[PDB]
Amino acid sequence: DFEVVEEFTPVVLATPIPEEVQQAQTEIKLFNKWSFEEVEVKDASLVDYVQVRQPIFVAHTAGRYANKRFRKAQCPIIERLTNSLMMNGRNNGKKLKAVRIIKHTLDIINVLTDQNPIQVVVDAITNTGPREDTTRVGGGGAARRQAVDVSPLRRVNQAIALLTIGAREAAFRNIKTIAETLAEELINAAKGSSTSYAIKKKDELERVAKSNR
Amino acid sequence: KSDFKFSNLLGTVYRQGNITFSDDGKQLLSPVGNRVSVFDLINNKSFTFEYEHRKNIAAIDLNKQGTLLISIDEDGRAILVNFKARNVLHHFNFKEKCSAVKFSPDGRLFALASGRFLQIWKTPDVNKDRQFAPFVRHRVHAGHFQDITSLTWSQDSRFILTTSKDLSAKIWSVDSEEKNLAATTFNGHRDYVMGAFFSHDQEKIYTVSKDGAVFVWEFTKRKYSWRITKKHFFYANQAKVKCVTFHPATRLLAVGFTSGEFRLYDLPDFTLIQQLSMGQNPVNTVSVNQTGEWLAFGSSKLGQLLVYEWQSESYILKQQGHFDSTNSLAYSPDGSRVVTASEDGKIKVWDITSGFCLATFEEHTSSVTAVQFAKRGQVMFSSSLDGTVRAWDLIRYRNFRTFTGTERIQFNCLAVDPSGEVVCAGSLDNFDIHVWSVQTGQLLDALSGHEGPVSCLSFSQENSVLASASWDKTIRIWSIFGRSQQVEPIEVYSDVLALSMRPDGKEVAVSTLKGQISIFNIEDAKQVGNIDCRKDIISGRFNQDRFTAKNSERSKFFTTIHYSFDGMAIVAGGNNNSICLYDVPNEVLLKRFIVSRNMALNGTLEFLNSKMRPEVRVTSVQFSPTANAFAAASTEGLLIYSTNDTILFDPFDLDVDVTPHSTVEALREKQFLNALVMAFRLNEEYLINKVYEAIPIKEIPLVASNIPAIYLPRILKFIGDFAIESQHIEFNLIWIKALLSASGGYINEHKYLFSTAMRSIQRFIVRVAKEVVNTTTDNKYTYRFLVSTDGSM
Amino acid sequence: AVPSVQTFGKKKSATAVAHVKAGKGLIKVNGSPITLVEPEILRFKVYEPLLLVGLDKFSNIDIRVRVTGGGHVSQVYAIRQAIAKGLVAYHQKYVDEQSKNELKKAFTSYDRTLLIADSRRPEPK
Amino acid sequence: YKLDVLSSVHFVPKTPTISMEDAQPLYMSNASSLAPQEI
Amino acid sequence: KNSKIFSPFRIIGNVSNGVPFATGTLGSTFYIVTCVGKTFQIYDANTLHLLFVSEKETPSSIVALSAHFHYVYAAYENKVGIYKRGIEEHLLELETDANVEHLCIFGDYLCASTDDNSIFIYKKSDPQDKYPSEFYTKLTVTEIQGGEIVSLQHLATYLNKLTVVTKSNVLLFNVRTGKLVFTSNEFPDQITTAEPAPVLDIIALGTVTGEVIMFNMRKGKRIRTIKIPQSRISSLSFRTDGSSHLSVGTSSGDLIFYDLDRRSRIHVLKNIHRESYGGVTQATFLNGQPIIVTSGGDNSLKEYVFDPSLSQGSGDVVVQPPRYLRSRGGHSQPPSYIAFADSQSHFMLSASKDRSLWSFSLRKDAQSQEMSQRLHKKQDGGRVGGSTIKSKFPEIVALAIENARIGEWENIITAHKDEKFARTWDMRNKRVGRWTFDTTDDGFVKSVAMSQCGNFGFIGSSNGSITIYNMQSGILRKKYKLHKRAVTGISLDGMNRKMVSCGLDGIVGFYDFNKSTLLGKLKLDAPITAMVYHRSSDLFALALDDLSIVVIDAVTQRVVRQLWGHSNRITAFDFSPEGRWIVSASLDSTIRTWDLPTGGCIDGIIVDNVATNVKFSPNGDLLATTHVTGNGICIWTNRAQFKTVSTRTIDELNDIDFNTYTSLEQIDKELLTLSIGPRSKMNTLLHLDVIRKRSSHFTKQLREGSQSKDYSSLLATLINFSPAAVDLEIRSLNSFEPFDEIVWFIDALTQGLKSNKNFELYETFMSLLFKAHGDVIHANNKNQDIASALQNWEDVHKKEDRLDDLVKFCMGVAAFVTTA
RNA sequence: CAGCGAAGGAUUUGGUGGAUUACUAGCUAAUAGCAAUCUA
Repeated sequence: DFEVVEEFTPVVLATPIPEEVQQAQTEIKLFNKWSFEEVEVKDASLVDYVQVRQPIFVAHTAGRYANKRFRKAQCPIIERLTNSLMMNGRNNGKKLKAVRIIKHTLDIINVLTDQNPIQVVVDAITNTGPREDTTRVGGGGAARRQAVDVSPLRRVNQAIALLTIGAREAAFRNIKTIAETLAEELINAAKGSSTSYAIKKKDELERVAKSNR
Repeated sequence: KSDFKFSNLLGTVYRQGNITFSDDGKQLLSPVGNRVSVFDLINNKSFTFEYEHRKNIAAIDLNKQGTLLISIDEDGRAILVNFKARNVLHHFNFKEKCSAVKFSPDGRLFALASGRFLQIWKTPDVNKDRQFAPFVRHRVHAGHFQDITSLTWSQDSRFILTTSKDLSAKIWSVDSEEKNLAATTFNGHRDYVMGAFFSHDQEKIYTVSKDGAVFVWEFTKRKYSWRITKKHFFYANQAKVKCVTFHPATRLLAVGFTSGEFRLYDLPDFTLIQQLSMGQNPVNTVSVNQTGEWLAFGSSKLGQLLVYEWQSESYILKQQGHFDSTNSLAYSPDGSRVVTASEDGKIKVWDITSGFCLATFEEHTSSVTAVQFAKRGQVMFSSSLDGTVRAWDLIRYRNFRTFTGTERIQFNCLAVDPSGEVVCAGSLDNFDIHVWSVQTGQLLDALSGHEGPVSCLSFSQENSVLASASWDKTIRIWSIFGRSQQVEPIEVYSDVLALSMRPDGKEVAVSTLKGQISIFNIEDAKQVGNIDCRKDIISGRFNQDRFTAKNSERSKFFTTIHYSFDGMAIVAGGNNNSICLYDVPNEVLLKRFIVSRNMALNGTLEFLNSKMRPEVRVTSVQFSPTANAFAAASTEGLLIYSTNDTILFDPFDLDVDVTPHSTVEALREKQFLNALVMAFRLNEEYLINKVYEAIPIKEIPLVASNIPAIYLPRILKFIGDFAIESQHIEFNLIWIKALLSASGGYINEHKYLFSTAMRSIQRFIVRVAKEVVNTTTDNKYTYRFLVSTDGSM
Repeated sequence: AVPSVQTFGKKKSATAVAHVKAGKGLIKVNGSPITLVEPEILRFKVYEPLLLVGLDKFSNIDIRVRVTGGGHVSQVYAIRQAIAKGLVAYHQKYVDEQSKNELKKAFTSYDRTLLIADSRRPEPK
Repeated sequence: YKLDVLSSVHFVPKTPTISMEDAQPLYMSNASSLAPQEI
Repeated sequence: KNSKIFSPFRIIGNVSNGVPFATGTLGSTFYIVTCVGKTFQIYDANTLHLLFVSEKETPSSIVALSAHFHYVYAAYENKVGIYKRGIEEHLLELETDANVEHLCIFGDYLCASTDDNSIFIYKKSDPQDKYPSEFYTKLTVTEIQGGEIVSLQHLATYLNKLTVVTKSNVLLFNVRTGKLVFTSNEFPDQITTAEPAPVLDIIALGTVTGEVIMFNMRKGKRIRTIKIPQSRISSLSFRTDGSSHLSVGTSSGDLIFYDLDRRSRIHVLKNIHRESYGGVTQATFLNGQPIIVTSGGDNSLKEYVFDPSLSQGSGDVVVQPPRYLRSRGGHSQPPSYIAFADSQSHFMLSASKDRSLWSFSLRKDAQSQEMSQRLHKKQDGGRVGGSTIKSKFPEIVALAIENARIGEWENIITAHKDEKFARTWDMRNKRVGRWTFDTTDDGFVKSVAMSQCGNFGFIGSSNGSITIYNMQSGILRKKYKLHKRAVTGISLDGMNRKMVSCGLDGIVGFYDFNKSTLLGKLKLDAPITAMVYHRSSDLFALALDDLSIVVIDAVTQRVVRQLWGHSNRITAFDFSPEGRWIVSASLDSTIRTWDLPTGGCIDGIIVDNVATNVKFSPNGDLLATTHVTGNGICIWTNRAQFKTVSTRTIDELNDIDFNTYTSLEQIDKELLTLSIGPRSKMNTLLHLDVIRKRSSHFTKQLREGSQSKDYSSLLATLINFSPAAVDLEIRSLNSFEPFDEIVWFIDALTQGLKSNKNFELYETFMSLLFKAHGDVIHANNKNQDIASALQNWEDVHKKEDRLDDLVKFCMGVAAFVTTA
């Protein structure tokens, strides 16, 4: 048929480079394990806000996303998960610890549910983000709520927030750690099991909006 | 797309040399620097010849059949051009500085004054093919002792009368048998003999000199041997004669002096018909119409060109250009005219078709740096080095607004709002951007944050975000409107000169001093892609400098860039004699244009002959908003490069059964839509015009509704470039109405495809059709008044 | 005597000088190989100038990087910047300009902070 | 003129009835180009 | 066959062909007139500049040419032409059918020897005119008197005599009395050349064995003899600047110099010209000068100079050898490949079978220069191979020049005969480059190309594999393997985006270039021999093996034309620069032009030599062809650059044949239509008072139209004359007692704008009427005739709001569609 | 050392010739003469 030759000598270097590292020059995988192609966002209106189309090697892109309004809609969603994981007074700044426990939770997500953990966390985002909410229409403070819709950036924000703080309180004083509780949370949120803090909170917010619609 | 050819040369109506008229004196041929411009003064249009001398041209003549031109430059490199085909026939090097060239009245011979030899050659045919040596020498006469200043043929092409710096004038017969009729020489002048003419009957000879004497010579007895019968004197004391001509049929002697004053006399009685002044600079050229009714004068210092009818004391045109001093240009929002901001302190509004200046504006007391249109051709803003931005109504021609700062700085670039509330301007000594309201006059803001001189400003045309870019290697994006006061700085590799902005406001292309054109996404401030342009730049070698053109760092970067209106291309120019255009998806050079081959300019030759001058540079480039062209403000003038669809067979998915024969069979069999799409797949202008005129009015809307969407910009841009000059006004408006009604949603959702084809259509509706509708409306209302009211006493 | 090229990579206070010259293909950071650059979770941040363009660009040149200052993550960002713009400058000066701006296009499509840092800050609102 | 011609890079060049008024604006055949408010 | 597109212009690159040239002397300068086939060329001997080329090609080859002061005498098939400044002044027909093959000119006499050993004497009419013109007598050298006439000369101070040098004898004729004065003794070997010495009554004879005789033509003896063993002597010349040297010229290409005073041999220039092309054919000293001009049959003309002697006292015995001075030259073998170097049509690259790449100038023949083959240094520092005895590269099959990056790096990429790598060249330096691109499959290079970015060169091998190298750094970038038989054509887009390859297995492959994919593959019905890509219109043409030319576009990958008609193998073809025509040339001795819009053959030329190369200029100026015989490049100019040619097919709607459409005057009588004229005439008419402030037949035709009720001639005169005339005719219209001329004008305008033509002018004529004397119409309002004339004018004029709401719709909807 | 490597290789330099603008011939007292000479 037709084939292109574009290297003309088997490439060998003087510094020995590991075989999986030099295998990573044909496709960029997260932590050299998890592929970014065939990772779709199975809910439209959240594609163009959960970003999985520039593959990365680690969740530590030091780029600047907090100086325009919707610029954090194209931080990769693994890194948005990581950044939301490193928040409380105890664990502020510790992005390498957050990256390391994201690596551990994607390994154990894959070893429990034998599928792509990036696809699992993307399904967890698109199942967790609430599609309706209530504002408090004031009237000076008349305690009545009015149901509003909710924009997709707010849905991705509140999805990552619900998932991460659900993993924290689920790891609060049990035997499991943050990596294992976050793995359980992301798996249950991906399949949508109503056993997770995150989609129970989504179902409560959507049900209250349905109530005082 | 990329197949631009040199169309026109706006600005610079005259540089150096002699003006010529046609025989039927409708066009005048004017030597601009090394081109030749031809202005048709009745059919209001103009063109410039494509060919190019290597030095400034000094002599022009075309024969009275109108069929071929010969142009000689200032060291004798003649070029013979076919005047109708507009293609050069021969290049012939006479070896020294030729003062004049003239064709005979019977067209078949020409003579020229090369040094102190009068040499007569005989004219090659226009019908013959090009030979290796088409000119066949008739003779070369040497009787003068110093250089010959002028020729004059007799009415019959039988004698020739030449005038020299040597203080005589001589008459030579063309053929050898009449050598005894013409052997005399005419002495008696104190200075250079500037002209020598016959009378209508070839009995009197008038010889005009530089000091101001005109001698009448007659064949009388005091035997009969050419006495001098009367000497008349001009008595212009300080000034002296710079150019002489004589219309022998109307007995009209026209004389221009070195003081701008020209006088015109009725010669054998020497009565001053008129005396008036061009200006203060000397009158370098006088030329006269064949009927003697128009006089074209050229002054070479300010580059000005009059043609003036002396019966009705009135100037047919007054047109002064700008050599070497032109800082900016801007197309009108329909591509009908170009506004030029020039270094002597003035704005000039040049029509493009007729190559002349309509209005000029002198209220800046220093070099105007930028012009920019706004409010859809109603207002025009300019900023200069005298510290002022100011606004110009192009209806009442009034400077109605003047914006200054508080710091006494000089402004180098500006940018207006789309919704023209705010003007904005940046300097090269202040690091701030000055933001003025246009409605009130006040200084609305001073944006600060650059740490280097703000080289360029541009407002995004759609979302109205300001982009400035400065020599601190930084492009910066300011959200001014609505509570933001938001600043986004994008750093770049080197210091920026000429930012430019996409028509949809999505991206911004900056030119850097490295030599590159980088293209950035505005909203997500990351680089989309760059062109590396410093190796397809023609940087010539100057005469004064002692470093090669390869190692020079003078001009290997672009100081002005501009987007195309579909957003897909960038034209670019700088202080070099190449202008380059690229397509920004592929980042590849489409075409590079050599803007000058004049060796009288400086940076033209890369390699200098091993045996200050005005350098060549382009200061502003812009694309045309209506028709597929660009203007470049070089030192020679406003170079206008445009494609045309008459040449270049470039089909669009034709197959073997798609043929002009097939198209006229489908037209004769009246499948009108099939004939129209066959002509579109041919992409042949005559075939599209033939089918377009053959479709009847009964089924314009069926065809226009069934046109496929890929042939929509072709039929729209065809209708535009056809309907500007075509007479079928109701036919073209029926087609426009049918196309806009049938497919005017596709246009609205594909704006930037039909962004230059729709601007060309409303260049037809408001500029010929609305003028006609205004005339018929005024006639209707004057009728209703003149018959409906009471005229009694 | 050898064709060599020196570039600089900077983040906050780390700074890395990279010398690139023609050789056999060895990439050495602070004397040790590139496969020893700790904190070992950002070793792929160091690797991505190699994996973005292929190791066949590095098969004929040897790089050495000297990194001072900074902290762990500022040093890996200085290393990757120095390696990237050193490869670009070597292919500019001693290989062809087409591979030069292909490398610039690949690095700029990944992130232009491999080639241009974000340097002077803050903003006084 | 003379101080800014030597303080520059690029080159800078330098009774009868009428001086023909070669430089003149306002003309696309405009006569009453005043504003209606101006009138 | 005469053509109708291209007309012959010149045949460039030719300097000599081995006819012995003539020297001539105007004043104290010298010119050198050399024959190139059927034209001669005059050169300025102080600088070897081409002054003149003869104006017309002679009907056969020029075979003997001489030159007195201003005039050049060129003898071809039967007749002698007398030429001044190239332009022929006279033509002397001889009364024989024998071919004239020698001539001399002395006095009033021109003497021309034919090949039947007859001599024709021609005389001036009166000794003041310029050239011998009238017939005088005929002389005959019969077999008793001498052999074949081998030279014809006049040695000086011989009052109207002629030295005739036959092959064995030397005769001396008196050409006024027609007599044979003196016949010498025989010579024991056949003499080939003769030259008169500057010694009085001495001629010098050169034999076919190796000896120069110095015959004394008055004593009848021989003075001396010079022996050069085994060398046939082809030239003799004498030095005339106080140094008695002789220069003999030997048909093995040698120029030997003798001192006659001290009988020694000064020097030998060996291999001064090629023996295979004739050796040194004419060598002559410019007289009084130490410079000698040689010329050979290998298309070369050289000058050699003697420097002054290096010993300051002896001099005459220490003679410094002759050194080389200027020379002109061209190809010695017919060229094999042709390209244009630039878009200006100034230089053209040209490769020949004598293994040289020349760069010939179309503007000035002094600028023609041989591209040098002096190799660079190796990049690493190793040794380069090859023979020590340096020879030229194998003869060039193909080449591709793309001067986008010119002067920057290597610019030309060329492919040689039966060798597996393609060299590069630099046109700026005019020399070879540093890179030779290999094919990497042990196959010969069958095609080359290079992109118009100038970065990439493409090699197409005979084992079907395209390799893409970088022109700057010389290394393999990519390698496509689609074909299995030889790849004969590679080209690429003008945007470096899609490449197109064609092999002689008859598949055209379409590849994306940035991505390395293939876009498609199209199987034709014959092996493809040659591709030409027209790059602006994206249409490439293939010369198939079934003797058709398949024109196929690269965008949609279809065969869009197929041109039939050639009878043998298509040697070459090329697109017009506008891409409208394609000119091909084939081994049936023909050149055809095809209008690929209409798909037919516009013109055909039967040319006697087979044209092996055809190239257009990159402007539409010139066609350059290259034929099988002839060392030069034939140059044609397209007459369709000055006129327009009909695209109507030859063998063995005139507006659509001339590609025009004169737009018809009005499309329908119910359609408004402006004037055929300038648009500004309406505005000039409406405001010509303020414009100028800022700066009868009519009455008779109006009356006659009022009689006949048909104002067509009136309106024709109105649309004809000028705005001052229009205002001056409308302003004088008898507005006083009965008002006839006003109402005749009004219903004339009614009849006018009933016809829907020129209607903006009829509208301004009504506006000018109301402006000039609408006050009298308002005065005698309710007058019956003028009120009825205005009534029917309004009756026709009220149907003009069609234009109003038509432009209202177009303006409103165009604004809405553009903005929102 | 390996490698490259055809009766040698590298570096430096002086001189001359040709291009560095697009080729209609020299001289003079120039409608022609001269160019061997303008002068009786």
